[PDB]
Amino acid sequence: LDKGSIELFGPYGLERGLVKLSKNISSLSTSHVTTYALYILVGFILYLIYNNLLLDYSYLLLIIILLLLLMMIGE
Amino acid sequence: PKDAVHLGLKGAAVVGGIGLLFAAVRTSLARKNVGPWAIFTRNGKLAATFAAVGGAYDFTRAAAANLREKEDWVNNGIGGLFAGATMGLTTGRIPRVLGFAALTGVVLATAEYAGSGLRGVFKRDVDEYERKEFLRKNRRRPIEETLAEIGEGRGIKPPGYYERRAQRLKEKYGVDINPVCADPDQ
Amino acid sequence: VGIIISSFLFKMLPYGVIISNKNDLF
Amino acid sequence: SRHIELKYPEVFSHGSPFNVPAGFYPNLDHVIEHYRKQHLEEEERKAKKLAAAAAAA
Amino acid sequence: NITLILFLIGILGFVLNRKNIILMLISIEIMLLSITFLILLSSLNMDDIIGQTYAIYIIVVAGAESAIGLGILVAFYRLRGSIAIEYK
Amino acid sequence: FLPEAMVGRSKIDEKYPDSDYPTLTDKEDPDMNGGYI
Amino acid sequence: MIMISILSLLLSTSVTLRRDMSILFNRISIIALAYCILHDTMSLSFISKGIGLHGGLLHITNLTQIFHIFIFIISILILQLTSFYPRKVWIPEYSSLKDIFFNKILYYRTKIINKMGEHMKIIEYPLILLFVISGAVFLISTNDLVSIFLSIELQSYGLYLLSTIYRNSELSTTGGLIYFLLGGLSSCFILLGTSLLYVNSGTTSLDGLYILNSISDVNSWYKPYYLNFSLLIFSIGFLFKVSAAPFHFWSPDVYDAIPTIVTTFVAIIAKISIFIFLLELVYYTNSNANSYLSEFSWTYALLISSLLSLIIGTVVGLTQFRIKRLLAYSTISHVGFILLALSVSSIESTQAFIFYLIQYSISNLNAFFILITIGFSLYGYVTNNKEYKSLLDKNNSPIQLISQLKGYFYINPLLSLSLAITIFSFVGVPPLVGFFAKQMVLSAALDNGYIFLSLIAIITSVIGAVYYLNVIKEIFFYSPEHEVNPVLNESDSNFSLRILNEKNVLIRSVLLKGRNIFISSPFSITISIITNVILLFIFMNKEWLSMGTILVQILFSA
Amino acid sequence: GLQHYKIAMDPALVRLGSMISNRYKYFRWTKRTALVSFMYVVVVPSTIGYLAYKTDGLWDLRAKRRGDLISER
Amino acid sequence: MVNRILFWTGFGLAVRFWQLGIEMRPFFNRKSLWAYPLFGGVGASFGYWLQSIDEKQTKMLEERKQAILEKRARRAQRQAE
Repeated sequence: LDKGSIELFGPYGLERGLVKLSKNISSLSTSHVTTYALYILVGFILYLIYNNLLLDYSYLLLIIILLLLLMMIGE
Repeated sequence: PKDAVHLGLKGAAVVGGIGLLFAAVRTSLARKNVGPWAIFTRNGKLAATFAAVGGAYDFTRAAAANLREKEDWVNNGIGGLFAGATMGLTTGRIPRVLGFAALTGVVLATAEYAGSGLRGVFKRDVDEYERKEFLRKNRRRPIEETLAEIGEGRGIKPPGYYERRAQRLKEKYGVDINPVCADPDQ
Repeated sequence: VGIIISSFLFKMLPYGVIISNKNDLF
Repeated sequence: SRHIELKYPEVFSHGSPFNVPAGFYPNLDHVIEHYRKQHLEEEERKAKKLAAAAAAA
Repeated sequence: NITLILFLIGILGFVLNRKNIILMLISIEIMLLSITFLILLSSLNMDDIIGQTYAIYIIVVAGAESAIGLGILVAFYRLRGSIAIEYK
Repeated sequence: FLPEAMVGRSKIDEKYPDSDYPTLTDKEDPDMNGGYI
Repeated sequence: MIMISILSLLLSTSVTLRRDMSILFNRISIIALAYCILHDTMSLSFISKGIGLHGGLLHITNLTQIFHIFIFIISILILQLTSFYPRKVWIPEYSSLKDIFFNKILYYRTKIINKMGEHMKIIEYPLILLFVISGAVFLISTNDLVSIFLSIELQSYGLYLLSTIYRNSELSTTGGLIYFLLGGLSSCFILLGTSLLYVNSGTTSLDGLYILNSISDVNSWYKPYYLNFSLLIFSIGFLFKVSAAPFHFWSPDVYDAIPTIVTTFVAIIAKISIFIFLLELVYYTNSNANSYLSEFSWTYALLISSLLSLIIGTVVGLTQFRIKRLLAYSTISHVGFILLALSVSSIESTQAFIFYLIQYSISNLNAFFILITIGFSLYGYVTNNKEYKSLLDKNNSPIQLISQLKGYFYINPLLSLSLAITIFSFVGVPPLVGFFAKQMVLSAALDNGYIFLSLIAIITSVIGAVYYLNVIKEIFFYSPEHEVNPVLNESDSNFSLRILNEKNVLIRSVLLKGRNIFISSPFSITISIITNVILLFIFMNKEWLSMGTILVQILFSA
Repeated sequence: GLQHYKIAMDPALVRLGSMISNRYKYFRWTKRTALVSFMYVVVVPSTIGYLAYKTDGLWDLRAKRRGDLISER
Repeated sequence: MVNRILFWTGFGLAVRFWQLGIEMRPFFNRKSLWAYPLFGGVGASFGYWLQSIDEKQTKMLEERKQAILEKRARRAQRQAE
């Protein structure tokens, strides 16, 4: 428990996974202008999708969790 | 009563449609020529998980509501609970399913009990000055209101605790309460 | 990207322009 | 407040002075009356404050 | 309707372009052109000289942008030596 | 366009290695104590 | 005044190619911005939501004027880096009033003061900065759709030229090029946003659109759907420029690529001007009655952005080893707090939004000053780290790594404590000013039912506090990798300083070493004031907080 | 920073301290180990909590004489 | 206890202290001692200015709080009609 699961389902676990999650989002930062424009256009698309479709907000939350937790998955 | 099987496909089409373009963006950023039909070659799995997570969130969220016929925050927790449990099954690992069902399950309980402002918040439609003034100067409340809240006993022994306690014990154990006279005289 | 933007911005443009995209107006 | 008060109420004096069809411009005499009232009221309000200070001297 | 079609060409010719930065800078020039066209076509429908005035000021700033762009592009080329955008 | 040291993943990988977080199988660490004999 | 100052400075700049004039052209620009302050101070004696100026094209508000003056002070403080030499020589023999005002000190200062440094040799640098201020201030005052577009361009184009003004740096040309290209994409969204407004409404006046919007708030042929989603496209173009996620990717790269004295002004001013402009738009477009229009509010982008800016800003900052990439991700998490206060539109949240923007702009400026000063202090220090030898453009960004700060508390303790207090103020620790800013925005959001975004923000902050603490852990917990320079402190090589009097007559000759070389006073005083404002905010909060109480009362009254 | 007395540091004891210190890094989720974590973190406190809830306000000794009950509910 | 003037006098003294610490120059050097009355005097000058703007801010909120009550008091008056 103490030097065990309590740490794994807690500080050590959050430490290990959050480090990986952020290395992955850093991986998108390739500093190439065409990739960046496509990222801007994608966010432009998704904000239009969210607004005029009158999507329920739960999809947006689920989309973000799904993106964050596929960004957690490597490769 | 809502058509969960009819709803969930609509829930799948919405979320799964988003993963389609994220798949298309992956094909565009590829450094090797694979061809336009590569969208369903390798990127099909990304949209499938977007397709799977979406409708699996909706059917279960709907199917929960049809199970007891009441709309509240918790139904979205169950559907979110399943949608996360679906995310893990792609990876194939029990901790991920539970770690994922926990995360998106709690997220979609919190935003539904609290009303995430992403579609606005409840309109006051009332005097905000009065509401704050009332909640601040209602310093004394009727004894009934607290008794309904905290009950009676555990130090909440109001006037009439003993008269009613004797009756309550009698109706349950069938014993007449009569403390001993405890005195040689009187 | 082509269809989604075009569908969204087709409503943003006004009647003055979307005219002339068997009973025509004159 | 949901009421919008124009930062520029002088937009009521806009419009080309050339090639004007007769009866093209609407008669905005009521708007001028409203703006005159606001100027009179504010100036009246102001004159009733600097005189109270004279009384409180 | 040509306004959307032109605007989509310049947006993808900016984002989907894998050739060089002058074509990047060209595609901005196309997007502004389509927006100016929308403003010019509306202004004729609403009898407004303000829309043509607005159009003329988008031409003057669209040329200012393309001069600042070509100036920055030269600075970058002198040091990098290629204004070709590289994939793989 | 930007240099590899400034935006590169492998440079982050140096500063935050995946090996800094050990992951052993039950074949080598049955007791979860790092292979303690 | 700002326009007379640009034209006058440009006429003097256009008849010289002397690079020695750059320091004096920067000193005159600080004098010019001080006149602008005296003028916008005189204009402050009226109570009004807004007064249309110049044919309706421009407007003035108490909020518009307090913000121009703030931009002018911030600009004076950033302009100091190019106005005074980084280092100095100080002796007790030259330390009295008669000494400073009536004596002179002759010595070889070319190397000690970096007289011929790049920051001291760009003649046009203050001029391009004044144009960005001219564009910033005009945008706060814009009342028309056409005025907005020209003002954001005049602000943006100057930031592209400032990002590229170091023309012999391959790193600045690249940062300049990325910023110009992706900002041009940003402006094409802004132009489309304005263009759809005029096309559906027939008007370029913001005052006319707000009237159409207020009528349409009731509770069949022309439902005003265009206002909310024309404003949405218009809004995305401004979320790029404030570098709110998911339109944030450029700012870590550009800020890391351009020189640090430049990244100070480019990473601070655009936010103040753009956020103030959006504030008036958000107030005058809010449908008090719930309606079909409310379901589609353009302001939900701001909540989506604030949500994303919180997660993205703190998480991606976890594995950043570059100090400028870390400072930019810290900004993306702070603009999430700003966005959250801007999206809840209420008296309490407008007070919170106004307080947060001013305090973060002074705090982020302290962070930049300490960083710039730390890398000018390393002049009498030497290192043997291969990484610190493999860096690029070390003259334009002296400090590029967090590890370069390892053991800085043993080289200069008070400057390290100043950076600790500033960083702890970014975290939100009491009783520092940044805690109070974060608490005011949390209090407003909790009151207005945004309980979920409040929970995101608090969990987000603990994540972001991780990388703030790794910076402090680097300063305090290890030993310096930097050593005193062995020859600058050798007790055998000393330069001669000579003290003369009011009329070219020698008084005393001195022999001086490297321990007689210190930071120049304008930077140590500036860091000292902002540190102490941050430290002692709790004893000095009444006038600053009341200034925001009154501005919100004017904006929400009548 | 100061120096201490001289100690016969035992590498076996020294290395045993290292593993106890660093054991947290090698924990994994297993069929056994989740059951142990589940019993001691969830089930056991849920058992006490259930009993505390189910017997709250139930008894009071204060001055209950002969012929009266300890129970109150 | 916080006098607006005594604090800002004390504030100016601490800027000079923090300056010399950041600059790593000796505190209380004798020929430079004049900077403490000067930094301290400037701080007091600021404190006098703040005191004045504080008087002006009390009035504006005092007027506003009256203006809110009056707006609210006459609103309910028409409701009783």
